[PDB]
Amino acid sequence: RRTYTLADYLKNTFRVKSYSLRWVSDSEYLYKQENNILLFNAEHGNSSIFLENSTFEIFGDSISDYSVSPDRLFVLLEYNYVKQWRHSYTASYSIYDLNKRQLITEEKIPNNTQWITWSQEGHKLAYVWKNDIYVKIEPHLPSHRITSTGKENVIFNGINDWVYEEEIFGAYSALWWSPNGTFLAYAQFNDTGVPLIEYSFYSDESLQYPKTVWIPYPKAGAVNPTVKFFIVNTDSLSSTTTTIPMQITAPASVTTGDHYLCDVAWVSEDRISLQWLRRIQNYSVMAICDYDKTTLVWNCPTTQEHIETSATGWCGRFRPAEPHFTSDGSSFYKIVSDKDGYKHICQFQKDRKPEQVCTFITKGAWEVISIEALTSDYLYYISNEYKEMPGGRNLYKIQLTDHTNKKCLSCDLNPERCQYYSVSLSKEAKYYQLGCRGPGLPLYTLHRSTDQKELRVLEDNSALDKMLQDVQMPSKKLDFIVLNETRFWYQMILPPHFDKSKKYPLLIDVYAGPCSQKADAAFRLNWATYLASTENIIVASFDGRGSGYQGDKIMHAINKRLGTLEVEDQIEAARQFLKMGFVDSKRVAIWGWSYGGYVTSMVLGSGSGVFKCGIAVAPVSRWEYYDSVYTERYMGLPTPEDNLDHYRNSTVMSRAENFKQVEYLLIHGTADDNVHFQQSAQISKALVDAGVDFQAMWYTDEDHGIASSTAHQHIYSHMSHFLQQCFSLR
Amino acid sequence: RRTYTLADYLKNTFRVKSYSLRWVSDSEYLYKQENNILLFNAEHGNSSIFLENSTFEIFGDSISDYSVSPDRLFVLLEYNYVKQWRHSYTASYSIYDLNKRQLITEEKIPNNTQWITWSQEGHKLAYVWKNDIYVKIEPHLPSHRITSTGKENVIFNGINDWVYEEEIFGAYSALWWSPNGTFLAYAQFNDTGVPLIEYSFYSDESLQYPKTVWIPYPKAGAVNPTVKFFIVNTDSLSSTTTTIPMQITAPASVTTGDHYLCDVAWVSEDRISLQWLRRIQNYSVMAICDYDKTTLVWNCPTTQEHIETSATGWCGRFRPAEPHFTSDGSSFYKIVSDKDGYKHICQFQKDRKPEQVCTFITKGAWEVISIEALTSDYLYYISNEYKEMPGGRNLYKIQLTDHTNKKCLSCDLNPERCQYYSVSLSKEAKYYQLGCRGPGLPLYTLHRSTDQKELRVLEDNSALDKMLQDVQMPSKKLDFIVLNETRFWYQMILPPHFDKSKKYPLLIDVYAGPCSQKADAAFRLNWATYLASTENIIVASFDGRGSGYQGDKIMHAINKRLGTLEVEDQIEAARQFLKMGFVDSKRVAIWGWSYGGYVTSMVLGSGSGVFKCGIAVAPVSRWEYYDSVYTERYMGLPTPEDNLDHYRNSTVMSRAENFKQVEYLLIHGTADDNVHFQQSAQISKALVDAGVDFQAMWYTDEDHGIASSTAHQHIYSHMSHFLQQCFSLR
Ligand SMILES: Cn1c(=O)c2c(nc(N3CCC[C@@H](N)C3)n2Cc2ccccc2C#N)n(C)c1=O
Repeated sequence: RRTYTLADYLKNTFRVKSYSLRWVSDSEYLYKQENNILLFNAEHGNSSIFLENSTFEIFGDSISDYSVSPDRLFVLLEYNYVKQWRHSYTASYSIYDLNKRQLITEEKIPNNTQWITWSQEGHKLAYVWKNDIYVKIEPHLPSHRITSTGKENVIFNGINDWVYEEEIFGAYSALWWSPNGTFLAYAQFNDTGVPLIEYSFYSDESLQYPKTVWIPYPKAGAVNPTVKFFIVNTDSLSSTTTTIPMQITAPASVTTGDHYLCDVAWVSEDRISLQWLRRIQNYSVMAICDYDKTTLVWNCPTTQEHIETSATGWCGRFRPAEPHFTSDGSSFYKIVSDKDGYKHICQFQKDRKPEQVCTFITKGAWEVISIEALTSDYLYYISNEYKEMPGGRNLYKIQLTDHTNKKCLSCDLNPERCQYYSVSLSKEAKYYQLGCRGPGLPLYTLHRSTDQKELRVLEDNSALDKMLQDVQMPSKKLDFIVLNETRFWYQMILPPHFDKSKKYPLLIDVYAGPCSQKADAAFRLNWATYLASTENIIVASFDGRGSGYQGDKIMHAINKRLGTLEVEDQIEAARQFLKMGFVDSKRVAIWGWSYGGYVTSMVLGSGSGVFKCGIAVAPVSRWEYYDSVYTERYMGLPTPEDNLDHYRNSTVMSRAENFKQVEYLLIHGTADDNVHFQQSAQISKALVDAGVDFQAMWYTDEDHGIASSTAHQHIYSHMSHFLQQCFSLR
Repeated sequence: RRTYTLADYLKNTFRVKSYSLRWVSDSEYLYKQENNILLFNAEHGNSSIFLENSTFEIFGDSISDYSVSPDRLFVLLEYNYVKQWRHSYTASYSIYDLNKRQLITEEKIPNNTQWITWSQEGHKLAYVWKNDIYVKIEPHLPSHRITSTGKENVIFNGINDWVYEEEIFGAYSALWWSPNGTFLAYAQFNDTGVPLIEYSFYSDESLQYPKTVWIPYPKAGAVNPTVKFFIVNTDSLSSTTTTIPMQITAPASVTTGDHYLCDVAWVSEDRISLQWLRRIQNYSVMAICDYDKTTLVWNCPTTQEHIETSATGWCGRFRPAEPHFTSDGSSFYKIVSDKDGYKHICQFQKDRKPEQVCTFITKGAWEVISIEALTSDYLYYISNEYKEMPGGRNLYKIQLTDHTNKKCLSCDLNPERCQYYSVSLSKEAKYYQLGCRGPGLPLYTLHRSTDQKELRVLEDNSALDKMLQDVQMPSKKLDFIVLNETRFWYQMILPPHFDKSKKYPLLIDVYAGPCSQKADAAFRLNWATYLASTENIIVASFDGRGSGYQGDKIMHAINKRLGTLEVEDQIEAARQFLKMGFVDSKRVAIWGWSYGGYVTSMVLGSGSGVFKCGIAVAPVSRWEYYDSVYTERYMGLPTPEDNLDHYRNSTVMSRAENFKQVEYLLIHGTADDNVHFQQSAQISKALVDAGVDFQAMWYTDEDHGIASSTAHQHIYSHMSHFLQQCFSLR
């Protein structure tokens, strides 16, 4: 009869387990068990020790992570990890010789590395340090400098600058070892003309004068960083002092004005696939380039250009989808919007074809989330086709030769507990692990590709199950409402003994940004749980216009004009929830983080009178303040020649007046490098000039995540009390 | 039956008048009446128009201020005023020819001047621009550049750098015209090695990238700016292209290590008086320097050195008092602590005397606040001797020849309404205006020095009086309590129909910094009024140890150890107030600004359990973060060789834990150049790491005063609501 305390959430009392493995071959994988790396044989439980409780404790308690070379002859030991942005970070490393049974101590690697990675085959290493690329053909051998143009916050070799790291590649890495590890391709960014943002850092109270941090950051419409792509022949290194990398120049239909490097993908060792994007992501080109043995140069013939375009809005969900090539690299499959606006799979030939470059393998009013594997005869993927639940995730597979032999591999399994699946296939797809994140407690099982015989159960959260028994967990409803004749899904977290006759306070959780999805069938133990289990508050989210994986008609609905429909629909959703009955019209709130904090703010400021209070954490207050890549992708350029007007008609501070009818809570990280603070400072200011009172809270030296332990606990406790005050509880 | 609304306060509904005149001669003065400058004859009401409703409206609504040359032949028109720090600011100027009846338009003065001032006689002007000194012997004539070493945030010629402006001279000016206007003395500051503080400014929401503001600011113990003093002969200018200023080097007993320039004072035209201070204000020297006609050099003979010292703490209230010389400049009177620690007046001879340099003219257990005038036979001053009320201010006068002939000139007048006087005597003291700020509504009267016959009443706030009739104004009690056998004054603002039988909530208003005084007999219409008149809250202040003008024993009580006794005593004061009866022990708060915000914080963090909640606005959180001049004056240097230990044992964040027993409100200006914000950011941080919840509020782009209109209204409304929540009202 115990409720789910805020402490339960904050102190993470009820642990949710998982099985994160690392396929080492087509039939064996690695697993961390009690700080011991084990090798499992998919087929039989056959296990074995790969690395002991030991080895790790030499560098003691600072072993951040490990990386096993693909020949399993060496292991990378990361330690002295230090964050820097979402994915960037610097560590120190040591190579462990599995055979010689000891730590390699000769040609060590720089005690401040920015990035490192094995090749795809041998024990070849490529790392970035002081912004330059270095290579080591063998763990024992000396380093070979590849670039020397590297310079802090100016020239990036093999790693992304701030914006690319966040908005394009999703990671720090800008390296790509070719198969058979001959070449090593990398990108190089010049931030030279990109403006700087400078926020203060305070550090220990012992620091008398506070430091200052600058970052080349391009806000909407400002000068963007430039790019160049190179491929260097790794095999020569031993016979020279310097090697001259060969450069690939982007395709002409892109080199006329600003543009970007979407994605890099090696096809075969003499073929590589690069995707480019215009600054206005209205257009994109994916060139295929071949290596010329004779002239030792890479060619990217317009004949193999391949163009992707969008008259509705922009390309891809957040960028063109990655291509998947066949062994002989003759054809490739890629996810693109079909004639009806539904992201599906279709075949392409290396060469382009006049208005026929595709042939879809998938049709329907649902979308393919991601291609997972390409066999000689099969294509494994993941879609939300099942039960017409766009909020669901299932693993399908199609026989290449017969586009009819399309069978779902996870639909059946456990329909009661699982509707949201994660996958992971062995090197050549002989086995495949399943990640049930589905409605019920996550269930990790492993199967044999051949006939789908579930070999065994890797992890059933039985333990967690046994613990939640003695606790009043709330429920989660996942349905859809319908407006202007269209399904719009939503999800509600209903408190324990939910009684449809009573009235409960409502809280909307928001994101609502382009291609966002808050209404899905995944299991989660978060703040909303405490809010429902113990405060008896209903937490709901609603995926409205401009969103999810329900087709472009819906997603692009927002194109060129954010702060419009996605906001309104968030309001209607509350209207609808009230019409459902069980909601106390006089106690409805709304909060959001990032984009959500925006909408939250934009909603509280609409004067709809539907909401009583809200909370915005590190919200964007006006699109000019946000980074270019993201912003422009939907908003265009903030210029009278383009879309300036819409940038201006969607300012949070312009709706200041209307904030008198609301209790508002604004929160922001003092060291937010993503959503600058300027954003909130600009908001507060506005409200103050309007004579509107509100509540604020800043978090000294916190990221855009306010994720430090102490701060994490602090901010939620605070928001809780804010809701308590607002809802007349506490 | 109307109470005094917060609006009444914020919108300044009940206007308090005053009479600010400008003595032009020993018998006439200037007064602004309905935007018309009038000339009044002290003796008869005889008036006359000096400048019309007109003239001012040419430059329209931007005429910031005016300055009339001493020959009354020209008038300075200041416009395009732009603030910059407490006193610094830049304007544009135009000279008006009273005789020719028009604006001089020939050799205009720089459209961005930093400072300007007439001589003491003619129409000579000296101004600073781009950090250099320029002179114009006549409004119509061309400018004569005096210095060329000037450079932004590096070399200051004729104006003070940040710290000197705030902590030493109290103004931007660093110019001094000699009498008979021959020489022009100025100071020059080199900030070269002074560290920088850089805070961000956000400006209009249209500014995409927020600006950054840097300032050479010396925090405790850091490298201080250096000084040099010069005197240039103004009479030569016309006969050269460049003139070479002569420099005075400070006295040897100061040039061994860091030191300061206390004060500058011209005696006669061939004599000037400079006061120097050691970085450790334990010691100070006041040299008298004479001009050598023959060698064209200034001498500052050790024979006329004059040393001031303090074994108890530091020199002066905030710096050595200014000397007052006789016509023949043979002797001078200056305020210094006597044998008992009471700031009094004593005579000095130009030459020093072995342990006898003084002869006090004033004895007693009270202090002379300030010397106001020195006649051929009289010395007018102002002390808090009357009724033994250290919180009172009265105008006394002593006959030089007879140190017995000491008569008070304002004591009698209106003992019921006035106990706090302001003065202003005509050039040679033939008349004198009185400023009654006393207990009742301010009363401005003018008298004839000769026999003190009150000529007439300049301003009686009759109007304001008539308006407050229809309003329930609160009362103000000014008494003293006694601890360890010593009088310690305090003041309480009692709500309307105050009934000693009931119980009221208590709010302590704080400063409590060295030589501070909150308990005085002055009339004021502030926030505390609304708090009492409408919220029925008692607002009280208590001048405890280390403070006021009650002698050094009390003031120096804090020396070398701030955050000690002044804090404790602030607590005892609340204890005592409770023992008085009429205070609701379960509803006692405390708030403060600046130093007060410190104590407030230090109090809430003492775990005395006496206070329920509090508010700290832009508080200092630890002395290392504050400027050198102020801090070191009481704390010394933050080094193990000196007083580091006490710097560390008085951190607000070190008392974080104890904040769980309190509702706390922290507020801070985003552009605070005085108390950096780092100070609060460091506090918040601390509390967050302690797991303590509190309430915060930042004011985007506000000074250390959060004095913009919109922000001013905003912050008080907010604090009000904070008290309402805390006191269970609203
Ligand atoms: C409550 N309260 C004060 O604390 C206060 C004050 N005047 C001063 N000063 C005298 C002139 C030089 C100036 N640097 C200091 N302080 C002290 C202070 C401490 C720390 C930071 C800023 C400040 C300021 N300004 N007043 C008027 C007042 O009400």
